[PDB]
This record gives sequence, C-alpha cells and structure tokens, in this order.
Amino acid sequence: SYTQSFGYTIPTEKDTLEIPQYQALLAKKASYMDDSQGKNTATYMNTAAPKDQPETITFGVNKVDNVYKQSNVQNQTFYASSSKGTKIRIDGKRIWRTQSTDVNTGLPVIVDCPLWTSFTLGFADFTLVDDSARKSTIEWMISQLELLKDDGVWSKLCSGVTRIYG
Amino acid sequence: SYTQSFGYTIPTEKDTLEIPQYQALLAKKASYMDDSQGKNTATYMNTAAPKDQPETITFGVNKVDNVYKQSNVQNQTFYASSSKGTKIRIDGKRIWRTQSTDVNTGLPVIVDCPLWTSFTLGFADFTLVDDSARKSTIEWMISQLELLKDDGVWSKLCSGVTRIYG
Amino acid sequence: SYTQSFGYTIPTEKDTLEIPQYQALLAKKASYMDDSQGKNTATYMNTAAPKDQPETITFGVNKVDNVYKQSNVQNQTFYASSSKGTKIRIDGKRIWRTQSTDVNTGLPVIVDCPLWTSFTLGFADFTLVDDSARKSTIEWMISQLELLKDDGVWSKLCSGVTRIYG
Amino acid sequence: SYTQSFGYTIPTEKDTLEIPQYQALLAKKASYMDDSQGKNTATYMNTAAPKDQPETITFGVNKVDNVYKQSNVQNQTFYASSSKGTKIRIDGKRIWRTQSTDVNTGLPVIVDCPLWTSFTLGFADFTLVDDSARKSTIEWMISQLELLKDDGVWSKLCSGVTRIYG
Amino acid sequence: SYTQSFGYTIPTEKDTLEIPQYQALLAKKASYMDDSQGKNTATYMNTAAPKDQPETITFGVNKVDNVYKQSNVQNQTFYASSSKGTKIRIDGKRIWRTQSTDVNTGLPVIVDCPLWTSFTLGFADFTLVDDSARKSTIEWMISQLELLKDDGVWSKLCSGVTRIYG
Amino acid sequence: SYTQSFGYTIPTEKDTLEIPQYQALLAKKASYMDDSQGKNTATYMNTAAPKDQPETITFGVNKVDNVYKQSNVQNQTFYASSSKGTKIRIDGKRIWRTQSTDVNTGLPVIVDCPLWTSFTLGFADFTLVDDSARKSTIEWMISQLELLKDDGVWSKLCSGVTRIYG
Repeated sequence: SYTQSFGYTIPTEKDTLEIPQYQALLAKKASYMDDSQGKNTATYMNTAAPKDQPETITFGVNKVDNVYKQSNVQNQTFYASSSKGTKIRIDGKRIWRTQSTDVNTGLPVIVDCPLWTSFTLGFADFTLVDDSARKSTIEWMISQLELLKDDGVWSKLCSGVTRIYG
Repeated sequence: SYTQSFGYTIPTEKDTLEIPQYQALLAKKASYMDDSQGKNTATYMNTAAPKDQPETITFGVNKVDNVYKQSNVQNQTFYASSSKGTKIRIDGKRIWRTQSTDVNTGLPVIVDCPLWTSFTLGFADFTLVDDSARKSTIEWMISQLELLKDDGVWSKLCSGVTRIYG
Repeated sequence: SYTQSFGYTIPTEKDTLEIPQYQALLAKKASYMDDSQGKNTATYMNTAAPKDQPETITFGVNKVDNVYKQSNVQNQTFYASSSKGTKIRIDGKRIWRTQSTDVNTGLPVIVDCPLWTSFTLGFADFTLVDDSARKSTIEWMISQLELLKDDGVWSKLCSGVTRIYG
Repeated sequence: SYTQSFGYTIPTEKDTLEIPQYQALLAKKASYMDDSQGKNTATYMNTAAPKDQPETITFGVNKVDNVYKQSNVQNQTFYASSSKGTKIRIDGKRIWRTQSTDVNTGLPVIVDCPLWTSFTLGFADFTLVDDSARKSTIEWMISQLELLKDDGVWSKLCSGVTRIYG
Repeated sequence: SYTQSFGYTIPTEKDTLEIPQYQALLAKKASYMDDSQGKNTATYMNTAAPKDQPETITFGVNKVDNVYKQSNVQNQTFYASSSKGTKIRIDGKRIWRTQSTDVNTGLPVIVDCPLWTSFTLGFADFTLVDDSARKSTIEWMISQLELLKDDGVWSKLCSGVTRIYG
Repeated sequence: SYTQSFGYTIPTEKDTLEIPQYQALLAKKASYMDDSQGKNTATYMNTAAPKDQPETITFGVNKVDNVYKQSNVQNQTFYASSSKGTKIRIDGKRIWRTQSTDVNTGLPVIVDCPLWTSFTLGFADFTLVDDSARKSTIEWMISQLELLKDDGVWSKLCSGVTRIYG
C-alpha cells in the first residue's frame, strides 16, 4: 500500500475564478505562424485582433536533462531511477492600444504599449507523476496569484512588493 | 476622448474555474528565508509541508529597460514616451512524493520527483496601463490553459503537442 | 450525347452581387502605357484618377507548355497531339488616399496606402474547353470569396486565417 | 473632417452578377488536406466532386515587408507611418470532364481537361485601410472582368488579346 | 457491358474479424506533430497513451512516375496519356510496456519493448480504378494475414517462415 | 503483480469487418516462384488468376539489429535487456482488369491497371512480447484504416489527404 502526496492535504476550501473565454476565441481564430521562437516551439497569431495590432501566443516543450539540480530535494537517495524531465511553456504577447483622433487633423493618434505573459510547468518525467499531480500544481500557481482580492498578491508584485507575506 | 482596448472586445462568455485555496494555506504557513535567489527576489518556504519535503515559492520583480523591443509592435511611431517597463515573476517548486511499504523489509521506500511552475507578467511601465489592462492579461493566460477540458491545451502541452490549434 | 460537367451539377441557387461599374469608368478613361511591367503584357493607366494618385491595370496572357503537370487529374486515355494551355492574368494597382486639412495651416495633409489585386485563369487549349467552362470557373472563384457576408471568406483571409473552412 | 477615397467617386451605376452558389456547396463539402503549398497555406479538397475528378482550393496569407516599393505613389511625403502590409491569395484547381459511353465497348470514354484560377489581394497594414477599401477593390477587379458581355474583357484575354482597351 | 475483375470472381465466403476500435480512440485523442518524419507526410501523436509511453501514427501519400514498370502485367493495347499512379502509406510506432515493482527495493521496474506496423497501397491513377477495386485489395491483404487462426500466416512470418505455403 | 499494456486499455467496442476469404483461395491455388525479392523472401504465384493476368504475393522476414533506435521510448531506463528485433513483411502485386469485346472487331478490348499492397510488422524479440501484443497491433492498423465508412481514412489517403485528423 503506497501513498503519494504533495506533502499536505489539498485544501477543501475553493476560490472560484470567473475567467473570460479568451482561449475559446483564440482557438477559433488562431492561425499558424512559422515557429520563429524555438525549434520545438510553435508560434500562433490570433486573427480576431487586427492585423496592425496583433496578439500572438507561442507554445513550447523542452526536455530538461536533470530536474533534481534545479529543485530542492533534501536527500539524494529519494532521487528517482531516471531524472530526465519534461518542461512546457506558454508565452503570450498582446498589445494594450490607446487611440484617439487628433484634434488638428482627423488622422487618429495611436500609441499602444505592450504587455506579455508566460506560464511554465516542468515535471520529472517518470510514472510517479499523474495528471492529477500536474493539474494540481497548475492550480497551485493560479491560486498563488490571489486574483479575487483587487489589492492582492498580483497587484503587489505589479506595484513592486517582493516580500509579500513578510 | 481616447479609447483603449486590447484589440478586440473582451468575450462576454466566462469559464468558471473552481480552484482550491492553495494560496490561503500557503500565506498562513509561509516563512521568509534569505534571498539567495536574487537581490530583488524573495524566497518563501511553506511550513505546512513536511520537514524533509519542502514546497517553496519565490517572488521576483525586475525592471526592463525597453519593453517595445522584445514585444511585436508594428509601427515605431506608436512607441510611448518611455519604453521602461516592469516585469513580475512567481516561481514555485513543489515535490510530488510517492512512498510505499511494498518492499521485503518493513521500512518504507520513499521516492519523490520534483515539479515546478512559473508565472510571469511584464507590462510597459506607463500611465496608460490600467490594473484593468493588466488583470485582463493574467486571466488571458489562465483561460489559454483550457483547464476545464480534461484533455485540453495543458494536457496536450504536457503530452508534447506544440502545434495545439493546427 | 455527352455529359460534360465539373464533377458536380452547377448549383441552381444563385448569390446576387451588385458590383459597381468600375470597369465602365476605367474603360472610358483608360490610356495606354509602355509595357515596362511585362515582356508580353500591356499596362494601362486610368485617367479618371487624379494625377497625383494614379490607378493602373495590367493585362497579360502567357501560354503554358504542359497543363497537366500542374493539375491533379487522373491521367487519362485520350490522344492529345499536344497538351498545352493558355493563361490570362489581370493585375491592378490602386491607391486608397486619406486626405484632410491641417487646422493650424490651411495646407492639406495627405496620407495614402496601396492596394493591389490580381486575377488569374489558366485553362487547357482544347476543343472541349467551352466559354461555359471558363466563365463557370471565373464565377467559381468569385463565389468562393463569399462577398455577401461582412464576416466572410475574404475578411477571414484579410484577417489572416489560413484554414478557412476547417 | 478627413475624406478618404480611391481618387475618384465610386460609380453610382451597378452591374448585377447572378453568380451560382459554388462557395456554399464547397464549404459544406470541404475537407482538409496537407498544407503543402506553403506553411501559411492550407489546401482543401472538395468532397462534392467525384473522387477520380477532384477539385481543390488552397488558401494562403503572406506578410509583405514593404508595400510601397511594389506600388506607385507619386510622392514620398504621402507614405504612411509603417509600410508593412499583408497579402491574401486564393488558389483553385478544378477539372472540366467531358464523358460519353462508346457504343462498341461498354467502357465509358472520358476526356477531361484541367482549369485553374487564382485571386490575390494585397493591402497596406494601417488603421486607414477599411474593409470598405478592401472590399471595394475586390469588386473593382470583378467589374474589370466585364462578365456581363459574352464577348468582353475576359473572353478577349482568353483568346489572347494583350492590349485590351487600345 | 464490361466485366471488370481481379482475374477471379471475389470469393463468396467471408471471414469475420472482430477488430477493437483502436482507430476511434486514436482519432478522438490524436494531436498534430510537426512532420519531421517525412517531407510530404503528417505525423500524429496519440494523447490517450501515457506521456512517458507515446504512441504515434504517420500518414503519407506520394505519387509514382510509372506504375507499369515494377508491376508484372502483360503490356496492353490501350492508349494512355500518362501512366502514373498514387501511393498511400500508413506508418505506426507503438510501445508494449511491461511494468512491475521490484520487491527487493521499493522502486518500480519498467521495461517496454517497441513495436511498429506499416500499411501501403499503391494504385494506378485511372478512371477505371474504383473505390471497389481499392477497398477489395485492402481486404485482400487483410485476409492474407489469416488472422483467425492462432497458428496462421502471420504467426509463421513472426516465427521466421519465409516459404509459407511450401 | 506485473501489468503490461499498450498504455491504454484496449477499447471494448469492436468494429466488425466481413472480409472475403481471399487468403483461403490463394492458399489453395498458391504456387512457388523464385525468391528474387530477397534471400529471406519467398515469392508465390496465385494460380487461380489467369496466366495472362497474374497475381503474386511475396513474404519476407528480416531481423533488425536495434529496434529502439527507430522507435520512440522516452527513457533509456526502460530499454529491455536485448534490443534485437524481428520484422515481417507481406508484399502483394495484383492487377485490376476491365474488359469488353469490340462490336466492330471480334477482338476483345482489355485494359488493366495495376494495384499493389504491403503490410509490415516489426517487434522487439523479447520474452515480454506476446502474440497478444503482436496480433493486437495488427488489429490496430486494420482499425486505423476506418474501412467501415465508405468515405473514411483509407479513401482520404487515396484521394490525397496527408493531414487526416487536422
């Protein structure tokens, strides 16, 4: 009889996030661009956005030779039979565009500033890993953002608070 | 009167994610430790985890001299007055532990393999960026995961599908 | 009695396109230009357009050595003395001009952008090639544009959608 | 108040084209096929046509680094802020089949000659370009065919007349 | 009235094969992979299989310049414009994984042997080639396996019997 | 307790294929022929087909030095003690003959075009590989043909569809 946990019982209490269906729209309107960003990385243009103001998401998957060196596993005996791991990465680059017509000339004045986001998940490639394990850790990150509170972990990071909890 | 948008109207339709309150438990049990990782990066240990199986989350914030260069903006004339921006990064390292008594000796054999996740948000540091403008992008990534569907975007990345949408 | 079709009976249903008589005005005001643009072609300039904003159309016709190599047709059992076709090509280059007057100085401000359109029809030189054959395939292309719908095939292409139908 | 036109007021008079709904049938019966033509190009097979007489339409979209170089605009002043452009291309390959059955031998006599067509529209990527501008120039080409007259522009090209208007 | 057959009347008697719906599950869970494996092919990955044990299938289609050269057919008296033919190819690579837990240690011991399969069908591009002709020859191979018998043609080939029937 | 599977539980649902007993007739009427194709390859001639319209099936078996190199297994740990493997191959060449008799001349008109098919199954030589494993993967390929649907995987390949599932 064996048990495999992250180390603590998953909290019963659940924060509910009402997230807009961005992905659905993007999936409908995503057109394949050439994979400039990497060899095993495929870049995608979102056609729903305008041609002169594009939003692009690039997917990548890179295998990592030794997972344990990066990670903090206390004792070396616990190391699994093979330390080869797989790592996934979602990069997205979108544009927050401000535009207003010039008073002097009807030509609009456009100034768009860029915003970008990146999500990464690396996991030791073994059979001791479940999609249960991986989806839990994804949810762990998302919860760690504290998105429900307007002035929360994410706003403090944006506002520069490194030492969040003390 | 200036009008600012990401380039398309935010979708009305909303995917609801019931995410466990990992962050709440971590925030309660989080303890600060030396910033070996960086001069601006603060590393935190989750005390709720077992003493020989620690889960650790490290927060970081770094200014970027020129946001426009990295990102794809079609026309130079739209660059804002100052391209200096700010970038935030949450790194986490947890440990999926498989432990069994199934050995000749009574003693248990413990094999844990590492999992790590990372979330990053970089935004042009300028007046025009709203917290509405930033919060939308975080939600944008999270939606892009397609977490509702069990075999979705995230599982295809984990399984290795670079070219998700075709 | 021979049944000759394109592989499927022509659809009874008909989309009606109310197309402005651009060609009538151009044909009235078209003036010959020396065929710098092609060796076996003829380039024409539309005098109706203002002199600082010219619109030009170029007609060309080139015969093709072997029709069958390009096309995907089960190779068939009928003697052909030669299998060479003729190909026609209409090229057009026009200008979309945005012009205003600077409020400060009565001086007008002009900014124009180019658009170009090309239509091509190649057909095997054979007795059996009918006016019906060619005009049907011209109509075939025009329908393929889905011009009636605002959010149609054409706008998806101009959006950047490679995989239009599936 | 800024006014933008193609240089001459759009002709009021309208040629009406009754075009069969080829596109509707194809869209119902279209099936994906290899993106062989280009990485930004998706090729489709029309299932309505018989398996041994296939008809195929391939869509493509390629960015153009500098639109102004190809086109003719009289003064460098008028050049828009970014000369980047986008170009769309519809390619189709169909088969005109003529068939009867031999009296002497039950075997059908089938002779089919191929015909192909291509449409292209390239335009500057700039906030001034409206889908109004694009759709107008699409109609401009279509009108330029002079489809209404049986012996018109298109049939003169097909017969081999380079210098159409004089 | 033409009699067209394979040289002998199709046998009335029918072997019934109860084949699991491997294809249904794979088509549901199949995801695209960049065609490293072929220049004109498409390699797909089955997401149903666990991530550390991938199962992949690759479809390819290549035309053939002359079919009659390799095949043994009395050269015959019917005009052919060309004599070229299409050839299709399905390649699959899967993994037979045997896994247990070493009881001397606690660590699991996993050993998986690779298996692969390939099906190919090449046919002359002609009008007279029926779907009937091709589906028949596909069934012809499948029958030739003698799959019903445990000690059949297929097991003899697996055991190493070149000269199966004598 | 050892568990060995292909990675996913075999689908309960079963497609039933009513396949003519081609193999029974060929086995009755099969005659030996030169082993020209390979020294480990025996070619047979089917006598049931007429002398002037022959059908021939050639069986082959070749050892493969290293199976793992061709195949994709994620970790070197999982490699079996010996990577030696054995590969079997059935090649068939048949001829599709359409014939009628000319009314004008008693001489029959005969036009036959050729078809050929090939099936291949390679597997690691190891005590773990069961006839269960090998027969299952044979069935896996057969299912992958989607023979039941008249317009299915096989006919799409035949028509030229490289990218079948997307």
